[PDB]
Amino acid sequence: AVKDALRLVHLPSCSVFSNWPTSGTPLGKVTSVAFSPSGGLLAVGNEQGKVRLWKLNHY
Amino acid sequence: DSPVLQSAYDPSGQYLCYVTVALDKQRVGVQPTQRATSSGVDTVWNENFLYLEDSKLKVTCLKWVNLASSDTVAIILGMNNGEIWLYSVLANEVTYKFTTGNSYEIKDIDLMGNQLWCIDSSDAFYQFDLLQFKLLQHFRINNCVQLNKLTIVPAGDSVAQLLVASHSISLIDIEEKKVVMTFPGHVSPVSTLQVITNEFFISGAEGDRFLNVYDIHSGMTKCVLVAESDIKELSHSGQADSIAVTTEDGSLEIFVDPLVGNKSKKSSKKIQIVSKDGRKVPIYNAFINKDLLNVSWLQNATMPYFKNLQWREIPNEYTVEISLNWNNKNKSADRDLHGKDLASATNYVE
Amino acid sequence: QYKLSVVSGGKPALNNLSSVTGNKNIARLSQDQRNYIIPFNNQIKVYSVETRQCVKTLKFANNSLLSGIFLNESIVKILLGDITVAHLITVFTNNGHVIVLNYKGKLVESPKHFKISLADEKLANVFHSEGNYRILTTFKNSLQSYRLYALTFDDAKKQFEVAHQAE
Amino acid sequence: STARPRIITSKAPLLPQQTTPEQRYWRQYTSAQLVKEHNSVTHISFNPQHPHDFAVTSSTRVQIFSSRTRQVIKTFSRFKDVVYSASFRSDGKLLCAGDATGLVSVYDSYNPRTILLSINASTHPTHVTKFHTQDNKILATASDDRVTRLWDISNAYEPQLELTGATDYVRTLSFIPAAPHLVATGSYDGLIRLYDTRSSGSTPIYSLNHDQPVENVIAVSPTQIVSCGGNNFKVWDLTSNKKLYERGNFNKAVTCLDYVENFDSPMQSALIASSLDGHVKVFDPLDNFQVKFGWKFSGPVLSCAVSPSTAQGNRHLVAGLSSGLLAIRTKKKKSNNFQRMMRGSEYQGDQEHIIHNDKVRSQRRMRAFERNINQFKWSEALDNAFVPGMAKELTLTVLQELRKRGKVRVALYGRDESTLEPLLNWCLKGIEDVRSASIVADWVAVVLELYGNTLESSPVLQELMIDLKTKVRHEIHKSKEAQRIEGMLQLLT
Amino acid sequence: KDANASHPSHSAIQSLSFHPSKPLLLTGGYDKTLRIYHIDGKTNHLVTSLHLVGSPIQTCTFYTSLSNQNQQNIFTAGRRRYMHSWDLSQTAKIEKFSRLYGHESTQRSFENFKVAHLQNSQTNSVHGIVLLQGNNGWINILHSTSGLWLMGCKIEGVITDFCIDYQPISR
Amino acid sequence: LYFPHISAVQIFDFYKNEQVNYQYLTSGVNNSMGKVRFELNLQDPIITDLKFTKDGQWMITYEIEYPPNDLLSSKDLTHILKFWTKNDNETNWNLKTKVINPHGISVPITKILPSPRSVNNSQGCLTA
Amino acid sequence: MSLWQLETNSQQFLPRLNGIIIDCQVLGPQGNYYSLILQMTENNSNSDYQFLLLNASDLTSKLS
Amino acid sequence: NYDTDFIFLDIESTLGVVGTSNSDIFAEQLHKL
RNA sequence: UGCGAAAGCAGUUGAAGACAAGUGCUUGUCGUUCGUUAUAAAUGGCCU
Repeated sequence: AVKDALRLVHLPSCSVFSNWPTSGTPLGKVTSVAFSPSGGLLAVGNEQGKVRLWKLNHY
Repeated sequence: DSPVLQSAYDPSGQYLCYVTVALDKQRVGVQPTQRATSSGVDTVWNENFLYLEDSKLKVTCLKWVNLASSDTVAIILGMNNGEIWLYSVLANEVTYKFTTGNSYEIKDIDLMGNQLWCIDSSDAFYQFDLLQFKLLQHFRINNCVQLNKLTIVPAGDSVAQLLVASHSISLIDIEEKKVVMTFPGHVSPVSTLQVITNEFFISGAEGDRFLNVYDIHSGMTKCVLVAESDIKELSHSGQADSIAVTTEDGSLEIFVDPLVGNKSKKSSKKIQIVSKDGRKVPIYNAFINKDLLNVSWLQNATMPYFKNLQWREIPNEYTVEISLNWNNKNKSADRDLHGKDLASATNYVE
Repeated sequence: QYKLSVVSGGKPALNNLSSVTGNKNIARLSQDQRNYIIPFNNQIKVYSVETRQCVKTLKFANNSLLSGIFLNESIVKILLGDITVAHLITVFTNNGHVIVLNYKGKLVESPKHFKISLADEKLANVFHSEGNYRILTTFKNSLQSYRLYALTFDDAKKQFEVAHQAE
Repeated sequence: STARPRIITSKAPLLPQQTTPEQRYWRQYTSAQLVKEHNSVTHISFNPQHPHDFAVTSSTRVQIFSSRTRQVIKTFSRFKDVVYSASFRSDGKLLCAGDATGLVSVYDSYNPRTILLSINASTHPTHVTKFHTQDNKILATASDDRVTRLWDISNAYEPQLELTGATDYVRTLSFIPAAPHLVATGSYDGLIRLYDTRSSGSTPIYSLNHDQPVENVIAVSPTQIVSCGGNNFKVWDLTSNKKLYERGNFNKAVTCLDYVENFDSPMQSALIASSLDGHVKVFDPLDNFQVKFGWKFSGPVLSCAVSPSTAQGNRHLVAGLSSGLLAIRTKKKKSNNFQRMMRGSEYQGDQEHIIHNDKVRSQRRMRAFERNINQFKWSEALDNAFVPGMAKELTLTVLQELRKRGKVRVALYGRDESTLEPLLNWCLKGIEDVRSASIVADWVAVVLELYGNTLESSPVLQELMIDLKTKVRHEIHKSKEAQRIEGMLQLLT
Repeated sequence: KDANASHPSHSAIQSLSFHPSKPLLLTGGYDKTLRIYHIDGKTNHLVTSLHLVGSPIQTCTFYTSLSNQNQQNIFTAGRRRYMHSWDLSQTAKIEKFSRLYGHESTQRSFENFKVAHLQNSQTNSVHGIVLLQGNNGWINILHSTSGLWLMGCKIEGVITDFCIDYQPISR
Repeated sequence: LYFPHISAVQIFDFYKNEQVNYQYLTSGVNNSMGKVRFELNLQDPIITDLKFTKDGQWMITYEIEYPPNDLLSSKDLTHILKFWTKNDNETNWNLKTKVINPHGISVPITKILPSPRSVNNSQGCLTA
Repeated sequence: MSLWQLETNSQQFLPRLNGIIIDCQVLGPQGNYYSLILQMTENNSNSDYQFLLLNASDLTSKLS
Repeated sequence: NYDTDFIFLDIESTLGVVGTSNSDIFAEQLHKL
């Protein structure tokens, strides 16, 4: 519905992450989300047709 | 720009080993260059891959072990961890791992039979023996502040002198453990340091369109070969008979008799690949044996494709044309042009 | 000057027994399911399914053995692989000849010919689940009677032995 | 599996006088407007440029009609005596007109107030004033003085060239395309005189004898010239200087003639010819100038014109009558947030590797009778045959299809007099036609063999048979006669 | 690096899916295109594309048979009464699922679907199933390969979403 | 190789030994429905003759349509002649012209002979 | 060819086949293909058999 | 047939005609894999 | 069924055995035989 409306929730604590996403993170109207089976990559599609890729260094 | 981080033909020029990234992990795969085997069995894609289980781990050096020399085909992999992996392509498992005491990444490796020489980022030489699987000796030569490249001169059946390079090039004697000679190198770090023949080794540097041919004994620049664009790979034929250099812009240049105005020579034949629609397909590696030249390019994302051509008969400027998918109407074998089932009978219409 | 030779094929083969229903089709789909084997009255055609074309043809006339056998006898079944023992097929004919042919290649002029021993029995059908083989045969109100034998290959004698099970 | 075949409509063997592709195009000039003018509309011309308004000369005025509006938009009434021409120049900017006094007036088209040039061509009437097609500056005039002066717009005081040699009134002038030097004039002598303006002129290079007073001469092509005079029009070839074709299909004397080519009709080129008998007919130059269509009007036609090839809109056919009537026939020719949310529909995969199309094209909707047959509703399909406003051909097919399917009794079992009369009503009228006579015979035979008892107890069904017996008996007389005329027709041959 | 930087999409990315094993990413949208990218993190070049004329892509997903690993497939669906399957380069082997076997009334669109693994207990065989959303609380379950209608599930009210959970029993 | 099957032509390639087409060349109940019980007594039109011009760009077909039984018109066979055309690249023959009852009513066409190349450059035929 | 769904007694159809169905069988580990034998009873002189292998997914002739 | 040869059809539906090294070892094993 | 043209011209459609039903007798049937050229009807209609 709105831009930058993406949050990552840690489990089993259920506490939303604070450092990311920020005001400067480009997400747009998030319409698709995908986690890689391995390697900890996060792909986020948006209404503009851009698939932006992030890596979780923990994995 | 190129998904293939590193590539290397085998000495015979029939098998190419390339390293690429899958997600965040590097995978090492071997593919067959020839379209068909000697027996005539049609060549097929090899799905097997060696996956590096750690994201940090990376391959810095790739070197083939000559197929004829050893019973088992194997490829030696230098790793940023500070250890060298001996990889057997058939078993698809790392047979043995040579580890240096330190953790610095291996910059370059070279092999002559049982001899195996490597250099770390700390500029410390090491010697290994494949049959013994032992670290023989390690030493540091003064005035070798950086060492990006190592090549062992092919003298007899033993190693008596090593060619090593930085922005400048040097010759070192193993027994004396001291530099024998120095050559004025490039401004940028040296990228290729192959030895064309005796008393003649070529040298090229990153982001440079010039190749310097030096005399090992005398030390004067015999020639300077000039490419249209920057140089990435280099392959020499016979004994200085021909030299093929893969440019950065995706074109392949062939130097015909570069050892015979005289100071600076330009490439004689230029080869390109362009799809039928019009898109240009870059060339990332090549091989040239006697009169046949093998060109390698990437289709899809990382699938390598190969073609064999006889460069002698090719004109000076030659563009290979390849059918790549573009706006293909998709024809299913069980449908005609109009989408009617083939088995179905045509109806009667007045 | 002139000479006469067959060129084209003929009608697809069928299990021409009135009693059998649901077993009329003899054509088989390979284990990898990449090509379909169809016996004709005079040949055996291997069609690649993904491309819808006849990749291979096995003509009885070309072979000496198949020319002698089929040129009356007809194939009663085709079994993928070879029972005696990757692209072998075992053909069972009504009289009892068992012929081991190969597709995807060049036909061998000496196939592993065999002969099941039948006493006034016309082989009607054969089938298997896992290494075990049973053969149904016809013996003689205008109604045909049937017998069910168990078929095994003995390596020592290299022969097919049939043991009576049902009637 | 195969898609179900569509029911094929019955088509009987072709009868004489079928509709031709040429006829179907010319019937589309349907909308007819009849305007009344003060006197005979002597000349009609079309502007060569968009919007292609056409000017009509009548009495002492010239009127320009808007193509789209089909109504007068400009009027040139400065002329004191009768007018005799309104031809535009090739650019369409100027229109010239002749007068009985002999003065030639050049006005700016669409600006009647301004007069650009006034030429006193002769003291006699100036019937023809036509701009040269290739060259814009030179204007041609032919008068009852029998000299066809070639004027120049810049120099209006003396004619550039003064062609002569005509022994009678010259009322026809034509410029040959691709031959700017050549000029063609036809007089009531019956001679068509061709002149070369490059040379000294004043003497025709050669004359073509038409043998009747020539009413209008038109150059259809660079080498072919068609001239209409007397009761026929003849087409001449200049390279051979002989008439290739001649058509005298007209009754009265042909008066006007116009040629249009490279227009969107099935016929590449057309030749319309007025008759003075009320007929204006179309001829095909590609087929030896054979008649392909014709119209009839109240009275004699003096002028005919058709919209130029590049009309760019609704085409027009205009006929001019001596009574003052003008007949015109015309062939007429969400939110941004939502769009950004749904923005992929326009894409056609121009940049993609593989384009895959499986959508089956939409078939036309099937009619009720076809759906019933497809669903094996034999009795209902019969009912749909006899419904109000059902085409006669479409009624024959469902009857033929049911017979072909072998369902004639199957459709007729569960019926009584209430639902049998619609079939008998059609049979009463269908027996007359040759195409449906055979099908009626079969269907009527079955209902009799299947409803004999019901017929006895139903008086309304009986009466349908009495009149039907009368009609079939009448067909017997018609068929018997056709055998007799056939019999005697064999005697002649 | 952005995945779509190499070959941009002309509409919104309606669905994303990583290949279970291979390093591929699949994109889909109302531009009616299925674009596959080789995600490496530095280049992300385009492996291939497939334009489906008049077939908006509301959702797409990879599928790998749990028994026969060699079997790879891509299922895509939109606001249409049919669904597409792409077996896995001269041509593309595309099949269309458009038959519901008597249950067309419950299903007027394939746009919302998911693919799962069903084990046929009485033979111990495993095969894929395609789950669809019906008009009135209806969930229609099809065979992934043959396309047969296997079973249907009904709930009261308007069905909004569903998901699949696996519970192991034994070896 | 063209085989005139009943109411259809089977186009078969003997060099490859595979069928190339099966086309319906007549009207009738041929694939509209599956005949059952008494409908199975119906006889579809029979293609008695099928011939090609010497050029090969025109196909000539002769057909006999059998009326359904137990009607007034149950004994009057209909004889039809048809001329079809196709370009070489195409695979389906397109009917160009249709003659109903050639030679008169209920009179068969026993023989068909396409013309030689000399006359009308092979665009003629005789029916006997 | 009629596929009777025995759970609900429903049925699906594949009509206008080239001939009457002598024989029918499901051919595949997952029923991928259907094998049919067609007769073409129009030709009384000879029995004309045709073997049809259909793709169960969309019921299109995989091999005729 | 418009050539010299003649084709004939049998009732059996048969149309006859009357007319006038380490590398090699590694190559094999890799294909097997 | 034979011949012929499509119209038509000639000529056939028998015997035994078994079974079921009804009451040794009667009828009807035949995934039974020999010989001669030799009404139907289980509510049951075609996808997307």
